[PDB]
Amino acid sequence: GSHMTQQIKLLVLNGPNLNLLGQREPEVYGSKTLDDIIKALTDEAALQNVALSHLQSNREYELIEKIHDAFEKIDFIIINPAAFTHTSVALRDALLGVNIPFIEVHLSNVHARESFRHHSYLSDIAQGVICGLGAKGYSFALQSAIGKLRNI
Amino acid sequence: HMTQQIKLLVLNGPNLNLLGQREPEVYGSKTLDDIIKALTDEAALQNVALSHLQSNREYELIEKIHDAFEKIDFIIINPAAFTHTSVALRDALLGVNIPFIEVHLSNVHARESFRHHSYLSDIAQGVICGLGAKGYSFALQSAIGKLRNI
Amino acid sequence: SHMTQQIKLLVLNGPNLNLLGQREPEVYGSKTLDDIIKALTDEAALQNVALSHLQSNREYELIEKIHDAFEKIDFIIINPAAFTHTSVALRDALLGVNIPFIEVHLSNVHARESFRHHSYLSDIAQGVICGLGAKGYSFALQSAIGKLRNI
Amino acid sequence: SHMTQQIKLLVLNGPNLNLLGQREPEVYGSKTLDDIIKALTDEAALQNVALSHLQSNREYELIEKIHDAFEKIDFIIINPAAFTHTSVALRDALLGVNIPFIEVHLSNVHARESFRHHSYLSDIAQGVICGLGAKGYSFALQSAIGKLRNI
Amino acid sequence: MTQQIKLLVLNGPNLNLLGQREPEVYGSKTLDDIIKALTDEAALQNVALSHLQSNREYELIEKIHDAFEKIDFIIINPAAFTHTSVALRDALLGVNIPFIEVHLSNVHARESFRHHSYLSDIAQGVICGLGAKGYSFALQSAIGKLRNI
Amino acid sequence: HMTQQIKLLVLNGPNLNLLGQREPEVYGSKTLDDIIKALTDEAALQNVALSHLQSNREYELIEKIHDAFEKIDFIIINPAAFTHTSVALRDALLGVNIPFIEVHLSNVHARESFRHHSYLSDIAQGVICGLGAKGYSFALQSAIGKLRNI
Amino acid sequence: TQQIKLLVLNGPNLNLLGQREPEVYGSKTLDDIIKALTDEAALQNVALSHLQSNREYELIEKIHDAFEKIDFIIINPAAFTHTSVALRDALLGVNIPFIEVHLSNVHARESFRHHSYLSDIAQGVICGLGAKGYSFALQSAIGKLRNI
Amino acid sequence: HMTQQIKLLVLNGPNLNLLGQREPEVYGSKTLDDIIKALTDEAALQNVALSHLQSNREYELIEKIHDAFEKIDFIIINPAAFTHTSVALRDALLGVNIPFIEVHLSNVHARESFRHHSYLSDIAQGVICGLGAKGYSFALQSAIGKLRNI
Amino acid sequence: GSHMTQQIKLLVLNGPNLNLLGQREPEVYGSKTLDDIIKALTDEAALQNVALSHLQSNREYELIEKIHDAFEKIDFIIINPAAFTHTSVALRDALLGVNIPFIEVHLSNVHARESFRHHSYLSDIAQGVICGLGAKGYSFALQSAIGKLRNI
Amino acid sequence: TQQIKLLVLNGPNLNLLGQREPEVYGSKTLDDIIKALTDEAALQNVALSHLQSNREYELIEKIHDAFEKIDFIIINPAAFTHTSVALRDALLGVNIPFIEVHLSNVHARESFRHHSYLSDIAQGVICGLGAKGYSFALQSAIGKLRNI
Amino acid sequence: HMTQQIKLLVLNGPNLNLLGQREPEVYGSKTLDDIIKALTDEAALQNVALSHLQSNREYELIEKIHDAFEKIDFIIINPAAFTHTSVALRDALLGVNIPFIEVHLSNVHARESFRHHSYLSDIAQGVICGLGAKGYSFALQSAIGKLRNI
Amino acid sequence: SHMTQQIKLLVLNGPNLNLLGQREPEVYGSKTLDDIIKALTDEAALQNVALSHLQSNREYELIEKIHDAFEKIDFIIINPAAFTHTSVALRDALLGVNIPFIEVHLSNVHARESFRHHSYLSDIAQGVICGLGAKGYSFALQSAIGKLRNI
Repeated sequence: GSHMTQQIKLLVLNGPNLNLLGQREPEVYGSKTLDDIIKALTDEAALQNVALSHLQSNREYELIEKIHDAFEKIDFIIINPAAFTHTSVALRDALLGVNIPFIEVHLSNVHARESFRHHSYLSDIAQGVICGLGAKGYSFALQSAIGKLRNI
Repeated sequence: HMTQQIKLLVLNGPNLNLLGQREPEVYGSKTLDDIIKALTDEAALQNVALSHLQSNREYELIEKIHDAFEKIDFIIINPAAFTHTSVALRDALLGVNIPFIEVHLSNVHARESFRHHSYLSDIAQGVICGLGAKGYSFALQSAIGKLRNI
Repeated sequence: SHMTQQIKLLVLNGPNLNLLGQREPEVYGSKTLDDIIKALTDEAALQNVALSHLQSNREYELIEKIHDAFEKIDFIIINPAAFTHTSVALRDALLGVNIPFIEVHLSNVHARESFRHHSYLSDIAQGVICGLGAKGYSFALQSAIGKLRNI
Repeated sequence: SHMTQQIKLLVLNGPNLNLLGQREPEVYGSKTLDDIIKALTDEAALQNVALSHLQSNREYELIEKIHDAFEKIDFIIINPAAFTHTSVALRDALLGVNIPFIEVHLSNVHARESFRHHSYLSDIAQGVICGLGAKGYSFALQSAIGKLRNI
Repeated sequence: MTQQIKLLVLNGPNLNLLGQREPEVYGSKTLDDIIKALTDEAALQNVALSHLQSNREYELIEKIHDAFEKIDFIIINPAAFTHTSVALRDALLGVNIPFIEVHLSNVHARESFRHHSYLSDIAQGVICGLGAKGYSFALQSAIGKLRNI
Repeated sequence: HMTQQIKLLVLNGPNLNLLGQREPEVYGSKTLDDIIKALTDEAALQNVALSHLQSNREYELIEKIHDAFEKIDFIIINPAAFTHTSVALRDALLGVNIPFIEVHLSNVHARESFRHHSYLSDIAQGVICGLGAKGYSFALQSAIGKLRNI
Repeated sequence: TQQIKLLVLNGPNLNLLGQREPEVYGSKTLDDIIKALTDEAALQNVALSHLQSNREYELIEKIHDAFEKIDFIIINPAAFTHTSVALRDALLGVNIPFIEVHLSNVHARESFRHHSYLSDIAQGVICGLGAKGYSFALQSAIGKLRNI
Repeated sequence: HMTQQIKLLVLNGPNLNLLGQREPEVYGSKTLDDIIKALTDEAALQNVALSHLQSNREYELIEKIHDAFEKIDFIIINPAAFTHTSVALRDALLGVNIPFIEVHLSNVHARESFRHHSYLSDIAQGVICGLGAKGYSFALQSAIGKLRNI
Repeated sequence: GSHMTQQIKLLVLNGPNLNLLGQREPEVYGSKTLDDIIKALTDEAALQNVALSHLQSNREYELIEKIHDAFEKIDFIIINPAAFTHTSVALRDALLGVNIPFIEVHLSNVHARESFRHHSYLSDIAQGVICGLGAKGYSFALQSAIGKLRNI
Repeated sequence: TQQIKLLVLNGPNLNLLGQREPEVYGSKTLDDIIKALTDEAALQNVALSHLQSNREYELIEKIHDAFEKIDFIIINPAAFTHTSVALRDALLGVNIPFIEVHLSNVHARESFRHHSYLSDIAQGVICGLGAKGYSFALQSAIGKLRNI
Repeated sequence: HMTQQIKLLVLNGPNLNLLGQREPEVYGSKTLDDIIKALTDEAALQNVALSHLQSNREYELIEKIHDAFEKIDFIIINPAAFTHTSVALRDALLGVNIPFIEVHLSNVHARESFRHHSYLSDIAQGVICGLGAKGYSFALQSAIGKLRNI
Repeated sequence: SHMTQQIKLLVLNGPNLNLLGQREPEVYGSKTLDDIIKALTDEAALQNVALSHLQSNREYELIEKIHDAFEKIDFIIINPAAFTHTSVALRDALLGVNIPFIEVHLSNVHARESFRHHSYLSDIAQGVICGLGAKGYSFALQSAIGKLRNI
């Protein structure tokens, strides 16, 4: 490593049911696992002097407690809250409480689904939102975080 | 390999011609011409021929979409204010059956409640907002992956 | 018993209707808007109706054509397409020139998304036809003739 | 001779339409429902359409006539009058027999009270005609012929 | 001397049950008792009162059609059809006879769906919650509206 | 054979003092004073002592209801515009627990949609609207029957 | 052991069950369902009566006639579920406990079908379980009346 | 006569552990353990192996549904309060593609308006409410008929 | 020190119908009058060098005019607007116009009653709101005012 | 005179009190508030127990465990005020009276914060009065239980 | 003067007596008395006799409107908070049938959503908001033009 | 005491306002928009205001004229007519050039259909005038002068 940049510490958070990625009818719904996505993203981040940490959980409390633990340690969050996007005021208040900028990512286009999925407790306080672009959305959020923090 | 050339059209709606003009020290210095020149160069390196129209005239955007029929493989559109108001743009994109991604420089969800409604988001392949000029580059990268299966 | 007075009728078509007959003709149909308007103009001519037509993707062209109709045109048939749901300016142009009109849609607007159930013209139209394809323009013409000649 | 296949068409009229032509004929109009249906039956006969008709104030009579149309009728023209806004039972009868239909209203429902802007039939109709008076039934007949003969 | 008024009273579904269930708790007066007393009150003022109660929407619609050019005024308690029947509204609009809407119970004190009437905006007026006497008040109102008294 | 005397209070809200004043040939000639004089005489024949207040002052109506506690048997109220706006009048009538009938001269359901809401109708014994001045007489007759069980 | 009298009421269009494209939409008729249900009821000393009608008034008048004769009602009001306050008021007026049954899942259909004028006053509601829903309602009624 | 064994999972949401505890003489005496013991015995007589989880922890219900994938034939679920709030449970049941019936002991339509909405009812095979504990037995009988075509 | 000892002037405002407290069916609804509550509260305030003034009125104008008269004289307001909570924009604009901090108090739990009572034209601009704790709510508002003004 | 057992429950994110920009947003931690409140309660023969959690299940299970042990609950559900029907049903299920407390004025924030699944079944609600709100709820509970 | 004299009534609602009092260096120094003195002088130059009432008492505004009947040609009203709440004021102005203009110092559309509703705007000849004290002068000029056909 | 700095003010008029003075002049009035703007330009000139004007039925011409006003125009008076209710693009043009504006309507928008009660400009306007006819432009001019010169 010969990095001239200040290191960024970035946390990726994944919400409920995303552990199932790649393991129902892979020929129909797609083959990539969450582990595959995060391994590729961690490698992409490391080339740009970004240290990437990750948690996926079906437990709302684990996501809230990981956000609390990020206070004064993490520079940026990428979050795919999955179903909790629509329901969790507690996650909104955790992110407001630690004051870390974040990007919201969804694999699927939330606006093309049921009307209840059009509402997010996070989108109005996110720096931005990516939906419908599949796993590449995490890479775009990483690229955006680097640009937003380094002013590039 | 050698890849098949992709023809991609970028459409920008009203007021985006003002980019880089107002309080440049506060709101930013990049013009739309700067963004599109850089995006055109990025596309050319990946065998994508990128065409562009920005207009304050809804009819110019509709007619450009009509002209894309059987010629263009993918659209990137930032409809700006027309996102919230133009059923005619929705029906133009449905009429020519070209896949598209919707891009906004600013986070539409962080602004007035009327900006939370889009006539395009439910038929878009995807939507990017709040990531500034880089959002066009992300949409380009997404389109290439969607068309080449990469 | 007497020869009829000529009716001057204007047909206005809104955005995207220029695409009729182009996309997947084997699936969605082969008739172009030019084919529809040629047939309609011939039907009108046999009943002493002089039929004029404009299709445009430019809202201003439709507004200006309505302004130009003042004291010249007896009746309007309008398919505003997407502008049905969005254009107060077209409503106000039609109110401003005081010409009776019928609203026509090729497709059934009530069978589509909920935003298409609202029209800024339907409450001030003499009536509305939807879902009957190109024949809807012929029905509007027949209605206009009956409304003006009391037949 | 007729070289066409005969079409069997049923016209259904809902409540209060029996009053047509009765109240202040000099003000509101003189044509009765019987006059409208006699003229429509003659028009249909010229195009090898056999037209049957029921008007009723009884929701059950309309439902049972729809049930009886199964595998006998090719097309329905219905003016449900007030039942347009209230009858899920009529919607489910028409869904149950799977015969295509056109909805007709004499008056422009969009120009009246807001409760009249909702129909339990318009989203499943082939199309809807409103505000064109008695001629709306003729237009629906012409549409049915075109839809069934692909003309 | 007065000119005779012809008045029709229409009663909607379920009002035939009045006086039947737990009479010691919910009340003992039948609809037949109410209409006999109202007919006698009408007769004293040279009003010929006719009546139909039905559970059949079509019987009410057809009775309204039959009233055209025969009946001067209608008193109607549409019961549940108040909230649901556009057909009854259109029957009364179609024959153009003035009417008063009557409810025995206070419709505003019950479920929210009962707050909406398809008749109240075109009625001459509305009485609710005053029990059987509401029909007598509607009769007195009709006589005043027609005789200017 | 004497009845027990009933004490009944009639309350009239704002603007009802204008009755009979504007275009009498078009809108009608009877004043509120005419209506209340006739109603007081009707009540007196049935051993009802009828008291009356009309006011444009919400506080005068509220204070008159407070003063009715343990003195008045029944209230007839036409709150006029306050029907739609005054929770304070609802809470005064709930506070003194005297039964009341709500009366309107005009049909409130035939006017603007905001007039369809009453802060009193759900707690009234009943409601009369659209029957003109006779509505107060009907409310009086109902009160007498409700109190005397006739 | 003490006989129960139970009335099953079926609303409009349910006479079409089993008629249209039987290979696609199913073969069982309403008559088949009611014959089987009547036999199931008879084994438990329940006398089961039935009316299906497209006529709202026939359903209302059958409920009126049930007063002081019928112990329990099973009702599938079909389209009238969403529209008939008169049926609600008939069932409130005769004070007989009832269960609401739908063959299809009303919550999986158009949003107007999510509203019932009966569900809040029913003892309970069954939907989406096909013809077996009437048998479950019968078993529930027997348990509710015999305290079993 | 031979049947293939069915594996059925019953899921119970929050607060249902309280059943039978408060004022048994007033609210009823049966515990959730009593209901599940009886239901497990009923299932065993029809060659159904019935497994059960009740939890106040949303994650335990989600993880149990994930674990059911390719192992369980049918789910009976009473999500209790989570019926009205949990999109995550809806998405778990969509993700594992096992047919399910929704059961409530009480009539949800007779209670507050917020209880009228379910995140599960539109994707359930069917819904039973208001029939008390017997609703689980009806859901079991329905599941057997739906899987064995009887 | 001295800042802890300076006299506070506090105004209590009570809206319509609160003059009825203690009058109707005292065995059922309770016996305490508004005069009883205000006498006890005035004595509680006097022990902490708080001069407590009171107006109850059924007249909206009297409450508005009392608020106007409070300008530059009164340090804090405790208000129970009763029915006016739900209806009076004029009271909101009087309190905004004189810029005196206030607490909103209700004896009964407004959230347990009709849905129209769930809206207040004052709650969003109040320092805070107390409901459902009966007459003690006025004492809590007094204690809060003293803490807010004396920084204790 | 008879000892009262009172439980204080605090919902998610309240562990952050006093941490972020203490010079701007305030310095008092939840531990400071609860230590002072426990001492206040002890002077009046109230045994005060406390749980703060980010875990909805821990709050629900603590309410279940309060049945027939606890006389009164003071709860600040924080974000769960607006979302948790499960907490409402736990408190209804154990039938212990409670007061709802918020440090901040919920009515001064976003419109979604104006709705509480607890306020209509609480004995009362305090908001916007900072840490003193817990002390007022304690004073109210003592008065309500001792008839003082 | 060659013109017919116009009699105009200016009505000001609650809290407008506070104009000029709080933080004059920040919010402005002009009192309502200053505004009305200047407006009265402007009116007198055009043969307009101006009467004025400001009140925090709804009844005083209602009674002043009643007293205007057949005496006043035009009303200018700033109802302040009563714009949003008073049906009684609407019904007073309908009852006396004098044309009026509604004036607000501040832009009501830029404030809370409850201020976007007026019980007077739909029956006013016109509305002025956000132009400060000059709005009363514009309403006076409009009234003169509307009555004199100039 | 000091001579005033010249103000540059732009007046923008939306669709259909070109019809002013044309339809039923005996009923709706005889004044044309050209008459109104000539009088307003003269009024402005006496107070050292240079007044420029555009009326258009073309939304793009209004947007482009707003863009051209950047760093040249001190204040805008706009009557967007039907575009008041529909054009987010005009809102974003005015926000993008940061010029203060007043919204004017000849008619009382609050006395018409309920859709006219919503404006995409009123919340960001310095103020709004409606229902005062052509004099509303003069009042907006007087307000702009006071707002810019602190008079």
